[PDB]
Formats: sequence, structure tokens, C-alpha cells
Amino acid sequence: HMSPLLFPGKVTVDQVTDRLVIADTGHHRILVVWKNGQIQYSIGGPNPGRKDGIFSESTFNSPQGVAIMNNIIYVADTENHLIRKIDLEAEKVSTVAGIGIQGTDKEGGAKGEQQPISSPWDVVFGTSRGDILWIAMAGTHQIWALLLDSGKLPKKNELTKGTCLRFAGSGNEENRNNAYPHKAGFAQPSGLSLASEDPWSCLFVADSESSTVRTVSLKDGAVKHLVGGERDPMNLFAFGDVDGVGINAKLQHPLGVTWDKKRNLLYVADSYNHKIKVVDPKTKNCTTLAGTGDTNNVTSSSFTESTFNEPGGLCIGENGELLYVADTNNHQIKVMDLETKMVSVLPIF
Repeated sequence: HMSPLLFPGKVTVDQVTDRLVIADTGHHRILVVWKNGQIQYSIGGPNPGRKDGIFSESTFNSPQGVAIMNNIIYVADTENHLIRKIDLEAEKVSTVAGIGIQGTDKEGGAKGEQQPISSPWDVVFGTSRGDILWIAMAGTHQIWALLLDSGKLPKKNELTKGTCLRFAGSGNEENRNNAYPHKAGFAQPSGLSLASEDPWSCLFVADSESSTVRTVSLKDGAVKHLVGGERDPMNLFAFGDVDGVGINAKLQHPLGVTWDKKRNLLYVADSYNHKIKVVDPKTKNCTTLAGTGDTNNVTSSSFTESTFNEPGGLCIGENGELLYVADTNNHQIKVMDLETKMVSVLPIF
């Protein structure tokens, strides 16, 4: 109980300042820290709530996904079933989607606080300038979008700012890929990462209950298998810990993905296996990058001898030099140096 963090589920990196944003999930607060670990903002706490307003009165409820661009942070405020907006310039928290209770709507289409949502778990910025917030909607097994400005989703017509709706996923809890996004099926999708550039042009999805990684095309929304699971779209009992190509790889409840555009590699928080995996989206090869699989925590080690404990999220740093891991059940951000192949613990001060 001595770490300043408690079960931190997610971490992201600000691309223009190199700051980190940490969802300190168990303390119901969001941290903004400089890359050396010095805290700049602590927003929320100590108890769960859904209060908006100035920073000192704002509260969250077991938040997960965090995304930052241009001094605005969006929060998958999971247990409130809300998307929240932290405006660092104005030092105000606001609510931009959800009604504060768990929705069952598998389609969406309403604006903002008129639209019920269900256990949002991860968020990333996209571009139809950062005018889309993509949402891993774990509660209804779907990928959703919030329009931050008016714009068009892939193959759709323009929708007004604030529209919040399903993009991919039927709503059935399945491991189902499809040429048409509404006919695909996900199973507790919990991690997203954007690869907007050719030849990828996709969102990568950590599909936790199917133990797979999928791609969702930003050209036409086609949902495709990348690694893990089995062919049967109803089989959610297809987990394990196996390095291999495509369908031969086995994951266990992966909660996070992050795209490394420098190396054209995808890193995966393979949470229940206590490992970080690396996927080459070309060869579809999934191999172990770091983690022995045991949960005896060591604070300094090589990649191969490092340990994690259900890491809930991760994010590549600027220019792909460092990989930050929300090492959830160790209450730490682990810093993986991709040049020295060493793992350390981010100090928080």
C-alpha cells in the first residue's frame, strides 16, 4: 500500500510534450506527470464520483482509458459509464458522453450526454486534426466513436459534433471478423491503438475475452483477425500462452495494444500471462518481448527476466525509444528501454 498508485489500469504519452497520463484507477484519479515521473496534475480522489467542474472538486469512478492531445485529456470513466473531458488550459473537467448508468444501446447515434454507453475501457484520438475519439466499448462488445468535431466515420456520412455511436461490432459477445463492421463481433474489447498511415490504416484492438488482437480498417471498417484465438467465432475458451504466427499464437485476456510506427511493430499487454508480447502485423508473428510469466516483482532487470502482474495497458513513447506499461497489480508504471532491453520502474514524485 506504499506505491502512490493503486491498480493503475492505463497509461498514455503526450506526443508534443512527452508527458505521461496515468489512470490511477484504484484512487479514482488521473495523473499527468513529466516523463521523469514528476507529477504536474493530480485530478480526482479519494472516492468514486462523477462530479464535473474545477479540478479540486472533480471526481471519477475507476477510470481506465486515457488519451491526450493539445492539452485536452479524454477519459474512459469506466464505472460511471461516461467519457470525461479534462481541459488542462481551463482546469475544468466535463462530461462528453454517457448518462452515468450502464446503457444497453448497441447502436447509439445521439449526442453527448443523451447517449448511454457501457463500460468504456480505452480511448484514442483519430482523424476523419483529432476530430474523432475512438472508444473500446467493453460493456456492449463494440468499438464506438465520439465525434469531437463534425466529420465522417469510414464509409459513413458526416455526423454533427457530439454524436456518439457504434462503429464496429454487432453487440454479440463473439470472436467474429467480417468485411462489414456491424456484422463483426468483439468480446470485451479493452485496448485500442491507431496506425493511421499506409499500409496499415487501421485501429488495432485488444479483444480481451476472445484473447485475440484484431484490426479495424479506417478505409471501410472491415474487422480482421491478427493473432490469437481459434477460427470458431463462438469459441471464447481459446486462451493460452504460445508464441507463433496468427491463429497459432495464444494470448490470455490481453488488455492493451500500442503501435510502434518506427519499427512497424505492435506491442501487446498480454495481461493474464503477465507478459508483454510483440506482434509483427506483416508476418502475423507473435513472440514474447518481456516477462517470465511469474509475479515475483523485480524493479530492475532485462526484458527476458522482468516480471509483470496483469498489466492493464501500455503506450509507446516518442520516437519509439521507451515503452511504458501500466503494470497494474504491481501498482507501478514500468519503463521498457527498447534500446538497452532493460526494464525499470518510473519514479512518481
